[PDB]
Amino acid sequence: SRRYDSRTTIFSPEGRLYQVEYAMEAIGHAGTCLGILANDGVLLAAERRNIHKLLDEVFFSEKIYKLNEDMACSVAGITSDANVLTNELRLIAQRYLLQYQEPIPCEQLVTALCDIKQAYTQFGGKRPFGVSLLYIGWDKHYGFQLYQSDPSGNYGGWKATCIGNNSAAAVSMLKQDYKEGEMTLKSALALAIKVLNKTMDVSKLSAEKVEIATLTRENGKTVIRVLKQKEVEQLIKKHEEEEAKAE
Amino acid sequence: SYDRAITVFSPDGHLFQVEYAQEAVKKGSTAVGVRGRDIVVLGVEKKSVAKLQDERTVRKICALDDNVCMAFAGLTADARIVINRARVECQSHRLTVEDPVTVEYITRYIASLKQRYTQSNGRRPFGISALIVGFDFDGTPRLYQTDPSGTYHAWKANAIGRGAKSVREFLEKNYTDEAIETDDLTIKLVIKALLEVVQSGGKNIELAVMRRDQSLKILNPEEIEKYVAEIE
Amino acid sequence: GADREVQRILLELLNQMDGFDQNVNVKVIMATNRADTLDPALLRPGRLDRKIEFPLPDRRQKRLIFSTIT
Amino acid sequence: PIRALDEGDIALLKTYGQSTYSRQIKQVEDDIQQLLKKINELTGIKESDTGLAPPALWDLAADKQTLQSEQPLQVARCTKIINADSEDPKYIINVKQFAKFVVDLSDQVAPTDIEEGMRVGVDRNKYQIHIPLPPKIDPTVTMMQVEEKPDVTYSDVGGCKEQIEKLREVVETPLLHPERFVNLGIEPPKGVLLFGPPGTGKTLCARAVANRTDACFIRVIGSELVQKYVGEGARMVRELFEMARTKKACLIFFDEIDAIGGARFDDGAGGDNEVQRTMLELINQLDGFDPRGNIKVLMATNRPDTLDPALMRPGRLDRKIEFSLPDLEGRTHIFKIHARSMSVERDIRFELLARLCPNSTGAEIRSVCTEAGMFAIRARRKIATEKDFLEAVNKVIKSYAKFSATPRYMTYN
Amino acid sequence: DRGVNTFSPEGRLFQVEYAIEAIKLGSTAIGIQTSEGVCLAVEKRITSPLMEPSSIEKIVEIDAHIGCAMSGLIADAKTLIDKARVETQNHWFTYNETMTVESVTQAVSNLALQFGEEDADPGAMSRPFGVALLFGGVDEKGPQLFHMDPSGTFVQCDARAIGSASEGAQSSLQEVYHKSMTLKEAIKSSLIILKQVMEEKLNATNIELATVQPGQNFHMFTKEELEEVIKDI
Amino acid sequence: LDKQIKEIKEVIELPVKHPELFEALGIAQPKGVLLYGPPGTGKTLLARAVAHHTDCTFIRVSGSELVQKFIGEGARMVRELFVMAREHAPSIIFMDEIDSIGSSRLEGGSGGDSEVQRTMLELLNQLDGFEATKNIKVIMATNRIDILDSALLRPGRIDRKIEFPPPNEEARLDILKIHSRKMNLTRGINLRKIAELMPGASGAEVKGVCTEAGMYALRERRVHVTQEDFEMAVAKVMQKDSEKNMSIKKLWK
Amino acid sequence: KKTKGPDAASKLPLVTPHTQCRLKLLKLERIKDYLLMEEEFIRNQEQMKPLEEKQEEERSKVDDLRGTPMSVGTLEEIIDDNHAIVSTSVGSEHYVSILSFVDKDLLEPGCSVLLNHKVHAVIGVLMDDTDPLVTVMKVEKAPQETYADIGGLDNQIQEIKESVELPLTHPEYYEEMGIKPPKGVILYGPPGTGKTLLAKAVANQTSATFLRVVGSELIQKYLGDGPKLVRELFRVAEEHAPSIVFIDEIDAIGTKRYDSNSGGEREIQRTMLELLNQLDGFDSRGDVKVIMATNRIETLDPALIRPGRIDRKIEFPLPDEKTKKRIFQIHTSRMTLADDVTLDDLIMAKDDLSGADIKAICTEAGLMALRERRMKVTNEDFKKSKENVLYKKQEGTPEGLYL
Amino acid sequence: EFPMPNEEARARIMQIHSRKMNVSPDVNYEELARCTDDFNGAQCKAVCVEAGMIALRRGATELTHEDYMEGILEVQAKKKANLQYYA
Ligand SMILES: Nc1ncnc2c1ncn2[C@@H]1O[C@H](COP(=O)(O)OP(=O)(O)OP(=O)(O)O)[C@@H](O)[C@H]1O
Ligand SMILES: Nc1ncnc2c1ncn2[C@@H]1O[C@H](COP(=O)(O)OP(=O)(O)OP(=O)(O)O)[C@@H](O)[C@H]1O
Ligand SMILES: Nc1ncnc2c1ncn2[C@@H]1O[C@H](COP(=O)(O)OP(=O)(O)OP(=O)(O)O)[C@@H](O)[C@H]1O
Ligand SMILES: [Mg+2]
Ligand SMILES: [Mg+2]
Repeated sequence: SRRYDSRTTIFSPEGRLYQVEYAMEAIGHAGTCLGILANDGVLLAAERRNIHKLLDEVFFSEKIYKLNEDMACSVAGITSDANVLTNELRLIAQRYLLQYQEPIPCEQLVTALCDIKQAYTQFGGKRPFGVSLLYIGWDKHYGFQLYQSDPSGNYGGWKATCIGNNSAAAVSMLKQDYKEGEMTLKSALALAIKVLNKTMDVSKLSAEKVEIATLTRENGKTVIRVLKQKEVEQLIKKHEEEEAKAE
Repeated sequence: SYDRAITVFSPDGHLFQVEYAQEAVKKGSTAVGVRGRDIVVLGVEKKSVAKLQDERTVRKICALDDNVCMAFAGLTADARIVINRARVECQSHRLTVEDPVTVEYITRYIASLKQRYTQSNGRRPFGISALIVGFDFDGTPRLYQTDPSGTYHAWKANAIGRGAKSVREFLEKNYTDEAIETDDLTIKLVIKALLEVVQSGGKNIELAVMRRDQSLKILNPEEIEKYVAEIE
Repeated sequence: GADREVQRILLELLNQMDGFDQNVNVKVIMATNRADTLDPALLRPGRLDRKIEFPLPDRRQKRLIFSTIT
Repeated sequence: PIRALDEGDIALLKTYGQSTYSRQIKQVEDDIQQLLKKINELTGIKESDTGLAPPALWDLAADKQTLQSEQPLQVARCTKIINADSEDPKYIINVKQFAKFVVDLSDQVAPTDIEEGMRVGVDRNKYQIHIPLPPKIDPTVTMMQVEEKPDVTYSDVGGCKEQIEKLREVVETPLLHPERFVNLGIEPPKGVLLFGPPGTGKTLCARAVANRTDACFIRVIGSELVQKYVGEGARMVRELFEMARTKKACLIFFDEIDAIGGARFDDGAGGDNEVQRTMLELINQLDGFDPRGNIKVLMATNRPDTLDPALMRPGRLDRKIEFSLPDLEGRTHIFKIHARSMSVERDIRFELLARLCPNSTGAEIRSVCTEAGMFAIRARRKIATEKDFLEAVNKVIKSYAKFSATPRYMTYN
Repeated sequence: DRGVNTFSPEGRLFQVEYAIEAIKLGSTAIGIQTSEGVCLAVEKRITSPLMEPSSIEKIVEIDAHIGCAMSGLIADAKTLIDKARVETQNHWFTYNETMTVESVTQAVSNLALQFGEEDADPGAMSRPFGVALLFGGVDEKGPQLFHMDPSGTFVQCDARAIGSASEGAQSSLQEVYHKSMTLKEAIKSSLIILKQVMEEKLNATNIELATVQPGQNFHMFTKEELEEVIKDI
Repeated sequence: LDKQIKEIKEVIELPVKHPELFEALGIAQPKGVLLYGPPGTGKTLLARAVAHHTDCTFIRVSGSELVQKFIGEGARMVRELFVMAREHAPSIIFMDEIDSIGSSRLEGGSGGDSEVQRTMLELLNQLDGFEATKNIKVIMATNRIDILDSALLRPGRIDRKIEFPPPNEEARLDILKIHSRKMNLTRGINLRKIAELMPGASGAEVKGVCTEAGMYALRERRVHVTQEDFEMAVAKVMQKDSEKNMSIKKLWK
Repeated sequence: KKTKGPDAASKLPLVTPHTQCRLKLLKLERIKDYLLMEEEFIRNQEQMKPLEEKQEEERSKVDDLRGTPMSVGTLEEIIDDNHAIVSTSVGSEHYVSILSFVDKDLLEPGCSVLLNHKVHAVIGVLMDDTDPLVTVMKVEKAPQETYADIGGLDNQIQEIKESVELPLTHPEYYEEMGIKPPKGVILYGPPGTGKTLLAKAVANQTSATFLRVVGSELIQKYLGDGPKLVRELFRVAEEHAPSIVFIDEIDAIGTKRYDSNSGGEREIQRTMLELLNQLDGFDSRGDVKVIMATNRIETLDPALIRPGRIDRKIEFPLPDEKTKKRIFQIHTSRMTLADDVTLDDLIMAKDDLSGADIKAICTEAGLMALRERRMKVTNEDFKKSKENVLYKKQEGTPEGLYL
Repeated sequence: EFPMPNEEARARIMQIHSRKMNVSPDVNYEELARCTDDFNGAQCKAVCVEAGMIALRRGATELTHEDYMEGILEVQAKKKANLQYYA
């Protein structure tokens, strides 16, 4: 019926997609995800929004999802919307492997998903995917990489970025204190912790509200790890001492 | 299957959704293409390098085929989709006609694609205007512009997106056979036009060049800087 | 508009309660079920200060109330 | 780290800078400022207490004769009479706003000369009756007649022949030739309300009628129909129609009747209360248990949709007339009419400008004919040209002051 | 709200009325039918000097004996032209003949107004085509001129002008046209009227002219020919 | 706030007590100052300060005070206000919370407020219109800087826009000291820890921690507030509602 | 009479050099010299010429006959040569006798008539009853600005000059073709882009009787007083010689009409209707030209903006590139800039920078200078002003959506 | 209550406010009522006099049914113009 229709895919009097920019407003409130590209690896750090004395610890992560043997991504938005896209990404990657018998390049995998996101913004009468993703991976064409996407179905490669709550503050700090072409993995972790510290105004980093994963190439095989509590706490102690030394 | 009439006439004889999409094309970046005697040049003014963004993945000039390339101005995602459909069609024509596509032909296909998206049911007009350049089999340089309205035309040169009209006026008064006498003059001609819109210059405009036989070539930042200095 | 009027009333209340007048002498008591849905300006100190919980009666409370009412 | 400014700091700052003759400059400026005040104070606003006829034309009488006028000839006070007791010399009068009273008739005036309802000259002290006063003719009500002939003929009202014929069928013929309406016995429609987009000649045709009305053309200054004290407006309209029913073939024009008329309601402050009351009085006068007579009403508005229904229905206003945008021929004729006094080159094709000015109105056609020779005056020529007129059209209408559709926008070919 | 298929209090479709209105915005086009043949002219209305005037094609060929002139949403005209050509070739393939002008127009018109929203097709047309086609050709009956409005209405006409100048272009056609007019007389009269309605001075670059005759096929005048006619006109 | 105090003094004190300096520099005297701020972190205290230290002629106007039901009476009042100011030589007006006669113009009709809009227009014109007001300066304070109109915030009417930030830790220590220098603090009352115990405070909640502490003291009919007293006070003052029903919190994740 | 009462100003023929210099000293000294000469002469000639046989005994007689506290009353239907009816402020219809001093002409119905307090008698006419709320809108101290003070608005200034100055400067230019000079220009544009500046400029070289309005002061609280203050305003305008009335901020009484439900939003509509009627209705309008300024031209009811009532809609836009440098030159002159603070750089960058922004940057720049204890502005003193004046502004599209 | 003239009230009013004209007998007042709906009473007096007005305008002697119909279209301000499409 015309009366109950919502008209989600129609042009605003000034040339704007309302449901699109709005869907970006929803993404401003999500957990803080921070990705940094290093000379030796890539890393994703995510603010663990959920923390309670009764939530149990399940899965190897709550926002970091593995896609291939040499890829991973983090989400920021609606898990129901995010879970749909994560499932589609795995299908796309495996479909490419079946066809070509070679792991899907990171750029192509991102393009495939971004193609899906554009479709939802154009036709169908369905609400846009209000989810933004940071992809990290390695491939024989461009080595380590880091990508970002928005509900607008648009994407771009970065050397370091963040999305979610207090993204603007992080990118500003990252823009100021990122050393292009001379950042090792350890420095990337240290920079991430510093960016995370300021980004969570509420309280401070307790080594539980943060989950970190690092992608590195070892013996010719990509390795994806999620840093445990011990090292996350160890990094935190290292940063605190550095802050005290500065002051 | 959502099948509602998205675009529908309005009193005084107009199509809103087509107009609105046109403004969306305006707010984009400024892109300029000129047709030389034996060279066709495209340029674009970059909103922001951002000092972190990898410039590789933000290319706004692409090759539909070895002898066809285009530049756009508008919604990026709508631009990436349109390019894919053009690329597959170019191969399909190569498969059947056994000859390279013509700039005029591919422009008609892309234009025909957009025209099908305004009139269709449950769809949104494409928010991009595309500038298609390429050398036909005869070798005559070609330049085509397509608006979201689906209308396409052949030009000596023109500009889309933010800062279009002013640039075109600059092109109209400053375009001449003498300016198109040499390849360098054509390239400098483009840069001055963008500089008419973009501020920084040299570091804020990406330039590309297509020759008769050679494939697309993207000018290095050093080459762009050298040309900018020559103009100054 | 015409919904800005509730805003105007709230702003005038805030101004009178703590503005460039410092009445001092006069106290103010307000009652509203549920306090999570309130303006932080009217909830901060220098304004309605002490939040008093008026819970549903406990077992002891019921006895005392029943005595005093019967 | 912004340390404040100390008194010594200010003192030094005021004196380290180029002021060879600057203290003197400021002093002299202050002296000039204080001198202007003296000059105007001593030449202040005088010679403004006018109101004195030159006691030279009547200089001779402008003397003790005036005092003779004073003293005797007691100043009376106006007042009406609500009864005159027959065979009983007592009368009852209502002065105006003070109170009622019972009055005796002065010997100087015979009772027969004084009737019921006439205005008497009651005196102060003891309210006795003296020289009666003629019926009032209010100043506001009497300051409405056209009493002139505006310089607009029917010919200049171009671009609409059907509209002019429709108006003429009710405003001119039904009074200047009753014969045609008797042979068929067709009741001449009375009440013509003119609609139209903002600016189309709705007032031009009204003015044109005034040049051949050969009768009264009272022009209702709606703003005057509303006054502070209640009932003022109703009385104003009643006096309007009462003077209407005093001559032959009176036409009353209510320009922009939207001001006085509107949908009734009791929600916001009970509506306008007083304004709605004036509207109701007007409606009752136009139609009711009191046949009006030989008075016709023309009213114009920009939006008829905001008129009270009890006034849009026939009876009060019968011949509604759309005043739509001119047609091609209408535009050509309008250009010709508002170009006949212009120093324009003979080779100008006005049939083309008409096409190039679609959906425009008469006011726009003017603003194009003008502002057309304005570019010529800018170029310092004396005979404008077709290029000038075309540029004027492109700079006035169609594109007017805002043309967004331009950058690579050529989809209509 | 206000579905495409809706009726006004007069019994008038809203969309069809609007679409006809949009036609006025388009450029002028003049088509005159004569016993010697049918002639078409048009105003190109060059937006800017940079644009190549060759790529603004306002007069196309449907077959060797059929030509069309357009005005309105030129983007909308494209699909209408494609259907006409296919229908002409399909008729030749099956019946080994040449479709008459009326038959082609009837086929094209049958495409106009075949639009809907619900239970029509996966991708059917939603809105009416806003373009007015002047079909001209030579058939077994001789020269033929048919005008088509957006309402799907086609009616053979002796002389007609469509476009922004239609009102007045028709008026001029009225004062000059007559039955025994020759092709050259039609071409000149067409050029004058197009010149009068055209704001910009008429030259050889801004107007497309074509003619169909019993002997020759559809012919689009070249710049050399166009200059010759405007030289005398 | 000390930089903010100096900034406001440069616009309400310097150009009125030392006129000749501005002319000597050949610049136009400033007029106007707007103060942002989180819920409560100042304003209405710098306002009283400037009223109590400057012998100009302060003139108050609340938010919902220039709004009058009878049409036009909401503009005659503003015109009379400025006429009185001009009649009273150096003067400063501290329009308190000014979202009331402010916000952004709404499309008219019977779908929004209009008379308040006319009052805003009258104030705008009188602040910068055909006549150049001399020796009159306006101070406007109102939360939600982003809701005001594009006119009242045009550089030239509200020249410099002071930004009041929620107190830092170092400033919070100062606030605690200043609002505690009448209470008999014990020995060992380490104000440093008590200040660092308040993150992202409001600078008015400091005088909840320094007043409900004394309110605790009253219960034991004693004096000499203690450190445990202050800690309990902070825990009793800075208790935001938070959230429940993690489903909604688990909706973005 | 239609007195062309000027602004009664220009007592400052304007000192040519603005840089403190002995040329300035000498010129201002000449100004003072003539002013003192005038004062001296007027006082001396007042004292001299012993016409002390003044008072024209006869005028003393007239004043004697017209007693003390004369009263102001409205004349009414005039009955006889030597008799007429008057209506006092209480609206009581006395019947007075017109004494001889009153010119039988000039006494029309509705004309305020003076009276004797004791015996009501028309003693004299009063031709100055302008509403004391309307006479306060006549500019009598011409604002000090010149078209040269404003900059970068050539095309947008020539348009106003061709309808506020030239039509009375060389009116032959217009009649020679017969086009009636354009009347009424609406200056619409974004906030802080001129508007009022051009209004004051046209006020300066007036040569006419400028009337200033506010756009809200017209609205009145007594039903009808609204649509009579405007009537009085334009009556005064037409009575006085050629005039230009600037109805500033016409966005107030201009809202698009609607079928309302309140009372105030109907009285305001009636006010707009009075404005429309008089500006272009059954009547005429002499050499009265109306200038209207607004921030939003889209809200004005189509009617008050029509090409017969308000022609030549000027489109004051945000300043362009060259205009920016021009305005900086005009607003930075009277400052001792250093040798490395050339303004050719502060332009550009932000695409949003209005004239008000420019003056703020120029003023909070000198104020910044008076912080390192210096009177010569510096490039740092300018680069520290863009971060303190231009702030709080809104932003635009998210990068990535487009380039 | 004075409800709107349904259709027979409309016919009767059309007849009543007439009979002072040279009306021809050939006028289907029932069809006129069918055409004119929501016409509140005196809206006839309007229409059933505008009929005679138009008859005089044309130049004639007798009222005609199409004359009444044109009057009906007129009294609503509507205008009838032969449209360029019927298909
Ligand atoms: N059809 C026309 N032919 C000639 N002149 C016309 C025509 N239409 C309008 N005009 C001119 O338009 C000018 C302006 O008209 P004006 O605004 O006074 O009246 P109006 O069109 O009835 O509008 P309003 O709604 O303001 O009363 C008139 O002087 C008149 O000469
Ligand atoms: N730096 C400070 N030092 C001491 N007291 C402070 C400080 N800042 C704010 N206050 C306190 O803030 C209180 C007044 O609140 P505030 O100044 O925020 O009012 P307001 O600006 O009107 O606020 P709102 O925005 O809620 O209307 C006073 O009790 C004052 O002591
Ligand atoms: N182009 C300019 N050249 C010179 N001064 C300018 C320019 N633009 C703005 N100004 C200055 O800006 C100051 C602000 O007042 P201005 O008259 O410009 O405002 P406005 O445009 O009338 O504003 P409003 O929108 O509030 O009516 C004025 O003193 C004026 O001199
Ligand atoms: Mg009118
Ligand atoms: Mg003014």
